[PDB]
Amino acid sequence: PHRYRPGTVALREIRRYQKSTELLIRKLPFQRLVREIAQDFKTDLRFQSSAVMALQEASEAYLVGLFEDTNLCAIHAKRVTIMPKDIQLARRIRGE
Amino acid sequence: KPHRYRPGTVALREIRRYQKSTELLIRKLPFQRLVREIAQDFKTDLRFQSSAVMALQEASEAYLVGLFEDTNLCAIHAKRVTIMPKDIQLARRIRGE
Amino acid sequence: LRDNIQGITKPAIRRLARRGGVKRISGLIYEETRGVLKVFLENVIRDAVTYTEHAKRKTVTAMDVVYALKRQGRTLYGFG
Amino acid sequence: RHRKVLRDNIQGITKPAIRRLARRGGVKRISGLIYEETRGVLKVFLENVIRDAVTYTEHAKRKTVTAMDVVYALKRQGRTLYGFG
Amino acid sequence: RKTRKESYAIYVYKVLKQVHPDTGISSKAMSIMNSFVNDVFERIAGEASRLAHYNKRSTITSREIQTAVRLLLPGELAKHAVSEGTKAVTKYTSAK
Amino acid sequence: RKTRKESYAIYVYKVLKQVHPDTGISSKAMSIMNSFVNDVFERIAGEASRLAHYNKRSTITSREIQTAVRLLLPGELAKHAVSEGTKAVTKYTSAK
Amino acid sequence: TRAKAKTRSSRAGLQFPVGRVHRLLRKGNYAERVGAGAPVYLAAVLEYLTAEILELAGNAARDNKKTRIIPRHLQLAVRNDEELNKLLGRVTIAQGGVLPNIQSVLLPK
Amino acid sequence: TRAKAKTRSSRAGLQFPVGRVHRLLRKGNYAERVGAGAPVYLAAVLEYLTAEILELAGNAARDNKKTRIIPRHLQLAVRNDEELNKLLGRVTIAQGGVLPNIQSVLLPK
Amino acid sequence: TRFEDSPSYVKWGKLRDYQVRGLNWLISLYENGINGILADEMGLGKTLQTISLLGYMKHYRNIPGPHMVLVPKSTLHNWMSEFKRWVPTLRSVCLIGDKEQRAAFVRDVLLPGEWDVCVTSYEMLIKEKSVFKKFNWRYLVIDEAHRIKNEKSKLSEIVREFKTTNRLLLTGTPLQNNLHELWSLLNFLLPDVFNSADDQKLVERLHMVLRPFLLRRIKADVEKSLPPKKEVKIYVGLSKMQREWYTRILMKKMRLLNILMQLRKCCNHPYLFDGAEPGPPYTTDMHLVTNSGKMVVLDKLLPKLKEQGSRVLIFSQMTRVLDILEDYCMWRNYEYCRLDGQTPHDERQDSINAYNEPNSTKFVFMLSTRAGGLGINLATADVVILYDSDWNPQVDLQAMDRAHRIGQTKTVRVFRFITDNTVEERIVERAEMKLRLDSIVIQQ
DNA sequence: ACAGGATGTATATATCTGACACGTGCCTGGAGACTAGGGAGTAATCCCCTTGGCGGTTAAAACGCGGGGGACAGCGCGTACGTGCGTTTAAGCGGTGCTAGAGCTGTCTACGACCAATTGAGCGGCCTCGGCACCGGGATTCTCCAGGG
DNA sequence: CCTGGAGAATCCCGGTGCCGAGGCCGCTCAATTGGTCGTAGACAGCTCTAGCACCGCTTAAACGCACGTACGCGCTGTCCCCCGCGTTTTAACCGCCAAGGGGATTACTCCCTAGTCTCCAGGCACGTGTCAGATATATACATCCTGTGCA
Ligand SMILES: Nc1ncnc2c1ncn2[C@@H]1O[C@H](COP(=O)(O)OP(=O)(O)OP(=O)(O)O)[C@@H](O)[C@H]1O
Repeated sequence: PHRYRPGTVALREIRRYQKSTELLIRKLPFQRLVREIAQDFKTDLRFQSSAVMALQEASEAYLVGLFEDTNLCAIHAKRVTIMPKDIQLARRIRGE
Repeated sequence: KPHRYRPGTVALREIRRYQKSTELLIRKLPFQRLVREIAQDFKTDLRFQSSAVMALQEASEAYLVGLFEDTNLCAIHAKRVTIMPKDIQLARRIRGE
Repeated sequence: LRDNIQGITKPAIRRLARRGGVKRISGLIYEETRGVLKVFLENVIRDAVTYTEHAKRKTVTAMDVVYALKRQGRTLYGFG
Repeated sequence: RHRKVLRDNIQGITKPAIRRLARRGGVKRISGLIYEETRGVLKVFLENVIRDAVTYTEHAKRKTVTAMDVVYALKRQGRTLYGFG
Repeated sequence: RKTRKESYAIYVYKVLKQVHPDTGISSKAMSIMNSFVNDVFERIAGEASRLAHYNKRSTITSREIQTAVRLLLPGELAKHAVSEGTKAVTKYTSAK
Repeated sequence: RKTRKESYAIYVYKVLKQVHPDTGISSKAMSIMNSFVNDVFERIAGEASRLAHYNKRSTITSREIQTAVRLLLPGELAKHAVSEGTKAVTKYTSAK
Repeated sequence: TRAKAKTRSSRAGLQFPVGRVHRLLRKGNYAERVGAGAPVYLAAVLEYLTAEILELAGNAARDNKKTRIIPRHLQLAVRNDEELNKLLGRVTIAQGGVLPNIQSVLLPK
Repeated sequence: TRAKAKTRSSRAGLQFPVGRVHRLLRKGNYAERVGAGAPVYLAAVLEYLTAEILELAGNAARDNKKTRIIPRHLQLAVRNDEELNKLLGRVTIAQGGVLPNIQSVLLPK
Repeated sequence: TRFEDSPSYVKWGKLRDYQVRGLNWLISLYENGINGILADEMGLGKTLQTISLLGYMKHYRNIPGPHMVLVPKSTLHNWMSEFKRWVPTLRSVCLIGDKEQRAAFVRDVLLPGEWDVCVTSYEMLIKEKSVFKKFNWRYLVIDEAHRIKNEKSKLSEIVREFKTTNRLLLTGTPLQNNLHELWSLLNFLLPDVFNSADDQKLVERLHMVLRPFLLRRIKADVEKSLPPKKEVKIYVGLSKMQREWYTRILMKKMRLLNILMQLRKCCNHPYLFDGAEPGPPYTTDMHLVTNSGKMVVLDKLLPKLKEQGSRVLIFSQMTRVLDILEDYCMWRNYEYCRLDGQTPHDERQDSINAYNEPNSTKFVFMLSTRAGGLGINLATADVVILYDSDWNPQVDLQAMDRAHRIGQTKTVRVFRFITDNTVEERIVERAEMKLRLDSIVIQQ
């Protein structure tokens, strides 16, 4: 039975997702997360749909940029796999 | 026979000394000449107040010290002790310059 | 509402990493990503709720979100 | 005939000075190639700041760059400096 | 009818017809362009306001706008934008 | 006789006497404190201005100042500062 | 009597509203007074920047075998020009995506 | 006749210049109108922030045993405090130095 | 009103009537408690008078207390030699060296206080101000008094912070620029008197008020030696390349901030500039001589002086002119002597006397305008050639009368080469304004 | 694994000085008292847009399994950097001389604010149609064994 | 150790529906035109401060050099952890409907803020003296490092 090597499918998916332009998280779970986070600051809030869409867009962009910086860190450390320590170094040099 | 410190103790004491101190480390006249040479590019016949060059020097020292801090963090990330031009470039790339 | 940070599934984090350009992902990445997402979202949502409270509304608007993001330094084009 | 150029002003900032800067940063071992890179980075930073300050001085219709002009340029760049105005 | 909402949309469309005669735009892209125009206006106007305050003056003028353009735009864009603004002011002075 | 300059030095020294009776300040430190007060004033006033423009109002009020403080300060500082400002306005409105 | 109203935009030969920019400057609380040439200068600058970005976006849209400019085309145009990237370095464009780049290490041997 | 002039700072129990703050607000081009309580609120907030930083700096100066405050003490106070570090994260204090820290990997053992 | 003959305590003392009368004048000034200025220009000599004054204060009423002399480093061993020659009774101590040498000297000699006269330089004075202030000073002598001509100067403030019972200023040219610096000198002399800064309003009042506590004689009318000087200003028009260089600089990358300074040394040698020089130093040849008008003038004057005395002089104001002239001297197979701040002090100073020789057959002696000190026994000189004039006529006067020592028994000549349609004409105009002011205020 | 020595460093004391805290005179902006006008508070009404339920479809996530590639530790080397020393250099402090240029006053004028009348430019609403999305089918291309080279 | 088939994956290509982009229309509000006024700012004149260029002397710093030693950097081996794939389960997605909350608008009223005038007291520049900080000097301590016995 035909089987691909470990890394061909990853590169194909990289090309696919860097070509596409749609959101990569499930809308209902993200919406429930937003409502849960909003529960703390004020009780019984209401949201416009565009507000949740904009929040999801900003979250996706932030995570994509962070992962790119993490990949640069991991390549710097002579690796291919990213790690929590890579993410932490990226955040520290960004300014968090 | 003459007393000699091992390679890395004088460096640590210099780290402590210059982290306790506060004065500027670059030399005033070389820095001022550099500033005037750079200003030549944008406009001719420029004068400088004394406070202007000092403010420029303060900003340059702060920027370079922070850059070296981030460089040290990168070098430790690669499990080295020495800093490298690639460490500097990674620091600048992540900071966004 | 509780236990909704787990709705951010591992396949979604993998897709985001693939768009970032990473090929191999460690097992401990996902909890870290959930944490960093929660921190970012909490900052933005707090600022948006402050704007909405000043407006004396009960609905959070796209303009509120955009204003909060502009304050953070992460301007967003498209929604206002 | 005894006349020639003295030096280059970017070499005015020296290896020991860069070493002191690295010591304040917290560095122990320094590669030999770090100094050219640091000179280039410093040149870039000063170029940007001095360009903005010269623009401010030109708008004010002065021929003297002032500490206020430098502070305004630094605030534009996002590097606010306290202690000069 | 409802209230009115100002936009730069018609002017953006006219400029688009100037540059690419046989091309069109979508509503989302027009919203992005409107936001971009508002952002650039805000940056230039705020910089000019700070310049007027620094020089201890009370009028925003073409010199203030030009200095703000030089401060904000990088390199070639600054050069060409200054040229275009000077041309427009010359035409307005002549044809007033 | 040299022209005059407006500084916060007298008030900074009064607050210093209030918080540490037998302690002093130097000229450079006073300049830094002056710059700090100016910067915080700029940030809060600009945030209040933008809030008033967002809500379509022409007057900056204590509500705008409170919201700007909540936006610009991080947490414990914001809470204590809100308490301080509310106390001050209450005392001002008490008989004046 | 009075002549036909000629817009200041047509007087300066601009496609952007000089009078509207003047009103936004007056009611934006930037300064107590606004000069006559400032709206003209600002409208010209805005027109040039818009034309630049729309030209790059149109070329990108043509390369994709389409005739409508979408946020993907806008993002590609912005991120493929260094000066416009520096201008919009902190800006996120909705439904834009990312540039295709894969670091050469990850490419198989 | 006229009543004795009581300063608004005295009325509100502040040691910051409420009238000067009001004049700065009116001449700073922040809006068209300014409320009565806005300068009072702003002066009180400025007083709180100044008092906090001065207390921390005085504690640091006493730790180093100097009865005067210098920019080094100001920087030591601003750092070592998370809230003030967030506030002044992108601010350089002239001749204020750096926090003493050495990475544990460099430490000899 | 004192002894009319030579003192009995001075060895080899051949001081004349003017010197003995000046010593009597200083003695009487001490008696009446007024501190004065000894304004003898060069010839009468003031070091001898000061040494005799101190010897009088010692070998008469018992005040051998702490006395101070401030001299430049260029005259230190000269003053020591004079003290050891004329009056060896005093135990003078010379205070020179780095931190450790200063500490050793002060601890081993100064603190025990076996000394009588302390001789130091201005720089070492500023260095050891604090350790000096503790000693109560009975007599402070400041040579070259124009050094403290400026108030709010560090030397002036420090020397005023000293506690001296008596004071004495030594200067050969009391007036340099204006009346404010002369007022500063008078203020140091007597601070409680000339508290206020202020031909009938000026000149005469200053002469009348200076007469009680100032003395100045003239070498011509006192010595009857030192035959007069014939001064010639030769007007030399700059050649075509010099004119076009002057125009291209005046009308206009290269930094041109100080138009006056940059336009100046251009008439002297337009190739001191950086980046405007011709190609790399392929060789040393006829490039220096031909390309400067002053150079061609001096080069055509030189063979006459060679066929004649050939021991004349060189004077210029720029160290780069000095260096290029050194290179020219070596190219022309001539020999010179060098005096400048860069050359080691103690070893240059004795080198000067060493080079002082009855015969050298080397045809060149090169000096800078301000490098001239207080000694330099160049009695072999005959003409003074001024490449360019300085703002102060007093500096030029010092430069010209440095070679006018008494060792000089033949009339000395002054030659000036002047560039027309340049800044040299104004410089000359200011200089003559200042010189006329000094002459009317002092000599008249 | 300790002794001892040789660096370096923190501490306690004595001197000196220049910057800070205070005082004084003066003046310019803030407070006290009034006016008028429009900006915001308040109530009421409308309608749209958010929430909530509900069922069916199907893609996506969770789960398990096997194997191969990459992380990580260990080892060896040979080189580039830290350390100390003797020599040179130019930075820092002090003086000089000069002048451009920043800063303040006085005067007048031309440019922007303001007001009223007018009109066409832009905005909401509406209809229609071609560009785009989707779909399926066939042609081209990349990847992975396995094998005889 | 290079070719050559298989086999997925991708691209290409024609056809079908749909819905949002582009055009057109009526209406109204914001921009234009014309005239007046009062202040910001342009311009000239004058003052004096601060910047520029240079020299002299001292000395701290920089520079060049030699020596050894940690340290960076390849190489190897182990093994574990992550990837690719098949299967089952779960929940998102989509369409539809109903109901109410709350955002948005309008008219009305009044209260707060701007604008003026008067005058007086806080705050600023200037001058001055004393004390806190800088510096030097000699203890006392702490820390590093190597050498010697005997673990
Ligand atoms: N022993 C002496 N016999 C005669 N005259 C002497 C003697 N010593 C000095 N002089 C006089 O001093 C003049 C110059 O001597 P010298 O160079 O020693 O003076 P100086 O100390 O440099 O003078 P100053 O500084 O006062 O101008 C001589 O021309 C002569 O008149």
